[PDB]
Amino acid sequence: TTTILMLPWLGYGHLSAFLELAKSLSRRNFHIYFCSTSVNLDAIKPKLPSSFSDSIQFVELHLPSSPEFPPHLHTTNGLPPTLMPALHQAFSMAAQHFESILQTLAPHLLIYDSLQPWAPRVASSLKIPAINFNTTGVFWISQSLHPIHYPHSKFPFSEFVLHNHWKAMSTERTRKRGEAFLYCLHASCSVILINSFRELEGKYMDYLSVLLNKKVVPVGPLVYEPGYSSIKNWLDKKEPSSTVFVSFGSEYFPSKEEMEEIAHGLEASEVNFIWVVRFPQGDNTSGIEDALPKGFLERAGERGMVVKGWAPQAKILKHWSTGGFVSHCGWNSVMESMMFGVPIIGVPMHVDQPFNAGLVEEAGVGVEAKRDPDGKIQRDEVAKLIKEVVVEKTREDVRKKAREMSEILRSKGEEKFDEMVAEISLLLKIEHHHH
Ligand SMILES: O=c1ccn([C@@H]2O[C@H](COP(=O)(O)OP(=O)(O)O)[C@@H](O)[C@H]2O)c(=O)[nH]1
Repeated sequence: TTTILMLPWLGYGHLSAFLELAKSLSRRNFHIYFCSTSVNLDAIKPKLPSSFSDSIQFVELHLPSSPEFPPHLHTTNGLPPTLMPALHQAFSMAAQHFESILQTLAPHLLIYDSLQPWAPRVASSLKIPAINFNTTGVFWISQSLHPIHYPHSKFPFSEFVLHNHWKAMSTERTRKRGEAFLYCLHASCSVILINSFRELEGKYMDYLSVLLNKKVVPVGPLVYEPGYSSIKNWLDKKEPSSTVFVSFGSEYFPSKEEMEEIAHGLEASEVNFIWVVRFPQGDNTSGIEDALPKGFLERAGERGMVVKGWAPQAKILKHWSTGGFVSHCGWNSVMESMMFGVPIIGVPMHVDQPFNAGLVEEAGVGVEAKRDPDGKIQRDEVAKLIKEVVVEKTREDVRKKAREMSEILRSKGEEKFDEMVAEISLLLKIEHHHH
């Protein structure tokens, strides 16, 4: 009877976190309208068990479409990076359709992502309470917000240093992007929901709450648990905790030079590895052999397996043969790895990833391969950390911390959603009176 419409950003990681949050709300007797573009809805539907179909319904949001930018491209999943400005612009142009959806479905609440300032504005115009749900962690946000208030002060609560490669990478344009992101958090009604847990980020959540003067409510970690037959057969031939899964997420394509450093690091380590290699949608002129160093797979032999396009990440991470994760440190991948007790070898690429890698290093559940002074990935770093964490297991402290973190995360049940449910109930009761 109480209805919530959820509007994630058009990225697969965002959709996935929103879907897990929808399931938690469905278990609390809420009816959910899950709204996204058709290509995103098609990608996420196989991850919703049929038992949830009655409670969780998918609603198609239409973006402007053209032969140059057709609906199969209305996602960041595999999108050429140069189309990201168009995708953001097209999403802002879906506001009129979103208003029509809200008028037709009249949901009691809207949960929106941090990439859409228009969404709380449409909701306010229709007198629908709106709450911001952030699918990422809080460490990077608190780090980004701290210099605004304290320009001459070190970030407290952490010894993390951002490498110059990221510190270096239109000024007015960057400021506007940050203002739009912060507005989504600031505009939220009463509370901000965050995909995080206090044991990992409690101090940072509290600091963010003070800076924004807004209550921050953790609802994490939100981890989904479900070509695998072939992969499992190969993993079954390996020793326990001997293989590393290599993945850079659904939105990033490493350059040839980056792939060269990763490949040589894997080769030098002598580890078993499963590596997902992807090419942007529309690129039928590119191939695995082209993107990888000459003879690398032939040298690896039985030790190496390359998976084209997409892999069952959760199932691989849960396999007894998996001992490490070479990851770009996307938040969903970090949370999954922590839940499954797999140590992370960090190869962050951009946006929040460097911060996530630093948090993983600070927790002690993983290690970060450092970039060189010119900002390049180093094959020697990758080889050294794989050798220490998976092949020789000289870093027993990291393996122990990863197991302890997994034990903590596995111990949490539906109680983690109690604070969000109580805040939703209070907000709806207050708004009921006002309108
Ligand atoms: O081959 C792949 C690559 C990624 N994922 C899933 O894609 C999501 C990636 O989210 P993340 O936040 O880690 O990074 P992003 O793709 O947003 O950069 C995670 O749930 C991964 O488990 C997967 O299932 N198979």
